Amino acid sequence: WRQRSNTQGSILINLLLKQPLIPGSSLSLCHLLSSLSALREAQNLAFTGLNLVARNEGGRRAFPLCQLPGAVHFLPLVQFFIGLHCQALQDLAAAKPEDSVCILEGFSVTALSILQHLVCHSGAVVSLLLSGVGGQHPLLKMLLHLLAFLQASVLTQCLKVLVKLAENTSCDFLPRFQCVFQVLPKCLSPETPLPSVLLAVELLSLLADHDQLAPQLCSHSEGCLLLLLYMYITSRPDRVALETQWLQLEQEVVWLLAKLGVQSPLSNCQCNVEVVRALTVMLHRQWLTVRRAPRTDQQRRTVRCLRDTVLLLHGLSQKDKLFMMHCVEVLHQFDQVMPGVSMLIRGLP
Amino acid sequence: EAKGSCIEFSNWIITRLLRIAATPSCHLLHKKICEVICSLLFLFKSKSPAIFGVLTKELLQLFEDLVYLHRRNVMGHAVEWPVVQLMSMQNLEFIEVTLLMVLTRIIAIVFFRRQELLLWQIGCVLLEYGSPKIKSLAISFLTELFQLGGLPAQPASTFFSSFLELLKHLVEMDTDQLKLYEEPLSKLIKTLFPFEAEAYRNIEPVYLNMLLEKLCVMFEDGVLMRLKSDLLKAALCHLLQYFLKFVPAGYESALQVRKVYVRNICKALLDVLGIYLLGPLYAALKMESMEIIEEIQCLWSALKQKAESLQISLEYSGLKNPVIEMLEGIAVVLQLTALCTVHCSHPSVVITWMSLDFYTKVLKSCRSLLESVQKLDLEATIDKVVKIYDALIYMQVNSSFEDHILEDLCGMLSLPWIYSHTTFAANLLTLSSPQAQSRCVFLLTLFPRRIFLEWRTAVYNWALQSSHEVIRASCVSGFFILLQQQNSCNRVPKILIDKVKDDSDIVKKEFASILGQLVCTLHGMFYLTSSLTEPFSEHGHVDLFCQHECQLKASVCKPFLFLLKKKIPSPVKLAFIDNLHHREDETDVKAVLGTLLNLMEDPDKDVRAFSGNIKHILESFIKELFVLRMKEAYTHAQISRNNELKDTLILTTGDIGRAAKGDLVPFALLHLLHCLLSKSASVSGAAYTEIRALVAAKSVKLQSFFSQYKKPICQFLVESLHSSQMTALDVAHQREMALNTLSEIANVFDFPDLNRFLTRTLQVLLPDLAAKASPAASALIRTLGKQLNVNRREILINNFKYIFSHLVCSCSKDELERALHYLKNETEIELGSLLRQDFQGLHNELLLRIGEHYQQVFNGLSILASFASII
Repeated sequence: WRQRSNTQGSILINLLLKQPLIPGSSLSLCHLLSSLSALREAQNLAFTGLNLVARNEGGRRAFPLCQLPGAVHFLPLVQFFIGLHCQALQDLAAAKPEDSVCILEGFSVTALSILQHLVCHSGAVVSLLLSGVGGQHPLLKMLLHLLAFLQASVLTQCLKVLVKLAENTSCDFLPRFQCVFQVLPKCLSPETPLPSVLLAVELLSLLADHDQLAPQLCSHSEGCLLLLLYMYITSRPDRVALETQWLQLEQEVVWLLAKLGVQSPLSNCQCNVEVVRALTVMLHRQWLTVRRAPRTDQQRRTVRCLRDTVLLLHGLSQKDKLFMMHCVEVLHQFDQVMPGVSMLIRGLP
Repeated sequence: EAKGSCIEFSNWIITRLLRIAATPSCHLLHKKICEVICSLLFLFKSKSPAIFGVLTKELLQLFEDLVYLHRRNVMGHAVEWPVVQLMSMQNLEFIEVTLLMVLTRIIAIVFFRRQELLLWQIGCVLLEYGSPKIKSLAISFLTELFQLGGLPAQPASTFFSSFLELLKHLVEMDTDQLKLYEEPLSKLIKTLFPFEAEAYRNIEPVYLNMLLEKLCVMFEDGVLMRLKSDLLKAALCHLLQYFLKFVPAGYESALQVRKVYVRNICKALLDVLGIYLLGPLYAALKMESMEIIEEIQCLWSALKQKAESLQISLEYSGLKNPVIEMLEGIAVVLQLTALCTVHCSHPSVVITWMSLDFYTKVLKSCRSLLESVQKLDLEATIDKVVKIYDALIYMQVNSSFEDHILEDLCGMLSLPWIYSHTTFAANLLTLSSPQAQSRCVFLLTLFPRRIFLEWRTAVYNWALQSSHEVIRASCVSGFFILLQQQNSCNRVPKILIDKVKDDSDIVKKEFASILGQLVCTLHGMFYLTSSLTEPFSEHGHVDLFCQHECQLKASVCKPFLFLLKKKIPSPVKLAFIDNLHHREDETDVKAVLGTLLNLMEDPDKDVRAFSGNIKHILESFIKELFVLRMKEAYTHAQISRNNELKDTLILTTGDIGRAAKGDLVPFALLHLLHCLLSKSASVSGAAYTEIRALVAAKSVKLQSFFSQYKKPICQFLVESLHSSQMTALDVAHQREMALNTLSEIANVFDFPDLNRFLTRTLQVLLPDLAAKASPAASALIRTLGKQLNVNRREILINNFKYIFSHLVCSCSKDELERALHYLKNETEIELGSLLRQDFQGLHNELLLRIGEHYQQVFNGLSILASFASII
């Protein structure tokens, strides 16, 4: 930590300085960065805070994270910038030009996402979010309302920011954060982008660590939030996702399933019905791998994912005494899956 | 619990284990213990996913304790005397490294989400704490974790800092430390950089800025100029190729301003150069030249000046030029050929390639230098000079600088060879490896006709005279390349291929290249250049620089087609399938069918090589006979009763159905459907995947496509069902099982309800079942009516008018009348007057058969008059 931590804070400031660190933006900070006069004063304070962040640096801590008061001050200034983005979202909420204001809000959201990366970089900025209005930060709560309301990519960035925040957040703090996702899962749609859904799946893995999300369960089927999300995963339309990116979203779901499998706690559940459909989707991916019959890094990743999928399928058979009842729905896939399993055994080396 | 009590017994063993963890022989035991611990973790995973998770949490607690120990080491301040009796941080680190190796495999197994980037960050901190080999072992585990995790967001700057620390280590690395350092972990970092943009475009510009700092380290630093381990030097060259050559993104980066700095870094990168990794750098320089190319179009002279300095060392003495420097001057000659006019081609050619004649004067000096060199001198260095001569031939590319210079090059190529294959002539040869001979053969092959065309024929005779190892592969390439006109003409290669049909594996690969010229590529040769657009062949030595663009009989292929065999190692058709892989053949079609039958047999199931090539062949009767041979092979696979053999046949069948528009391939799919009906697994699940692949080729309309797909083929499928009906063998339950198989076929049809799809199929099926007129089929039809639980015999009377149309559609004559009598026994009183009442559309269906019905439709009209009471 110490000077190296300060350098890491400076590197986050350097990323904010870089135009733009956020994807799809020509410039970050500066003209993109900039009452409006109070916001300008906050931006000057954030620059001072960035200079301060350069000058100065358990499970919730995770990897030790440098904390800068200036970064927290920059985060408050970022919250004012976020508030202007939130105000455009609030104006949209009031509504029953504006898109340009939304684009300005989106640039602010991109800055907030860069700030979120900086918040991942700096503990103090994360701590200010952790304290919240009194909990969720008031700007963050407005951002959560904005996330419910490009904009989908910004929402995905917010979900990624929430997942980064959740790793920073204490599990009890994460539980207080948890159930925001259940409203978010309702916001999440097959129509909504798969890359955004993959970010949501990463958020779901952070949620799985949170106790309140852990209290939420696959059981209760469609009424249960987890089962409904699994059912969307089971459909796996992945229209936005292409090639490896579609596989990566499936791999992220497999990692989330693995995290559920690691947890001691983890039809009647839509997700259990979804898991047989998901296994069939994995079997279709396995059949493509069987058709491929790992020199490509993505192919090597797919082979590892297929090995993970096979372990998940073995876990699913262990999970359900009626493996066959799940199998009967997927039985045409299951005969292919058994051929795929032999191919996977051939693949294993 | 009870499991915890077993864990407690393990813990008593664990106190004994800690003594085991540090010992002279302990590290080998610890690796076995780590494998046992991984097995125990697998056993915990086997006992429960949760039990693995509880074990993972204990492992995470152990990792956290290691991280706390690492944090104390990073602090470098207080050290606990005991970290459990007596604890030694180096002894603990060795135990931790063994735990980490089990952990890295476990971490990949754990696939933890949101609890691993911190562990990766802890590993990076542990790597910073780690010194030399202990750090390298940590780095290798971290690299494996990184490959699974890509780049952690949490590692963030610290991961970039760890790369920067590696760059600092690169700037000041002991050779022993470099041996301790792992090339593979460095390779994984090189792997992490994308060859193009990809992940590197995804990778942060700030990480790229750290890479620019890394670029300042090593060769810009001159640490690369300082002696380095060759694998480490190669890794550094690979890293420059991975990122600096890729130049991914960099809009945030200085880019052209950075490129001028990069050019300064490149001058630092050249370092000693000639006075390999330099070749990789030359490839990066060629990429920089490629970057200069097009951008220059609406530097090279400096590179020429650097080349001139290498030439100046050669000019002062043959000895004065380093052999590596002579190789370096030769290196990028092909890139220079690619640069300027070849780059302009892919125009103005304002950029000028370095003159061949100035190079030729250096080459003449090099030939004098080779004469100057002592027998201890040259030798392998002379082989490098011969490679430099080969590079000069690559530089000559399409045109030799002079025919006399080409003759001088041929004399230089002859050097070791005497006769066969130049004012000095034999005397130069008198004054003068199989691979070197192969390179000389390649160079002789590269020259075509022109000066010493007879000598090139003599060189082909020399290639015939010696065919050993690489030279034999070169000799096969040389005979094909000896005359462009000979290449245009079609003749048996004979030579080694005549001596052995395989001619050995190296010749067979050369034969495969000759095969590439043969078949779909035109036998006539235009350009006749295999050079194409070669880039950099991985770590492989560049070696050789190298109707279509204008219908070939298998009989015209003759022996080469015969030479490929299941007995021949093959594995795979590879180049030999060539363009054909990408007619009135008659006996040649029969020869092609025999080659296809060998492909259908597949010496290797994996090499069935046949796939895609078969689709091109399908794009290209005898094929039906080959399909019948394939069906016989499928029968042979059933006789083999080997699942892998059956799978290879099923895969071939699936490929064939997608490959061919024609009905016989659909009939093969129906045979595949019969295979789908068969039990023992694979079968329908394999078939459904095959059907989906055929459906994707089909661009099928589903049930509307299925009706076109089925019809008579559905009747053939019904006939297979009739064969099952013929020997249902569980009484009603066996009939129900046959109905379930029919239901599975309805599920395969997948139209609306499977039963609803079946009901539409059943009216067609009932006429087909009537046409078969099996007593067992009639019992099955009654069972089917019971399974339908529908009109049944009343439905059968409605079916009978359709069945009468089916009877009109296919006529067995007197046998049909006997079948009609069998139908009449099922009919009992039968339609009678009602048949006279009906006819109409059923008669119209007989009318619809028309000319195919022919006399039978007229006979049906006479039969209709008989039914009523038309010859």
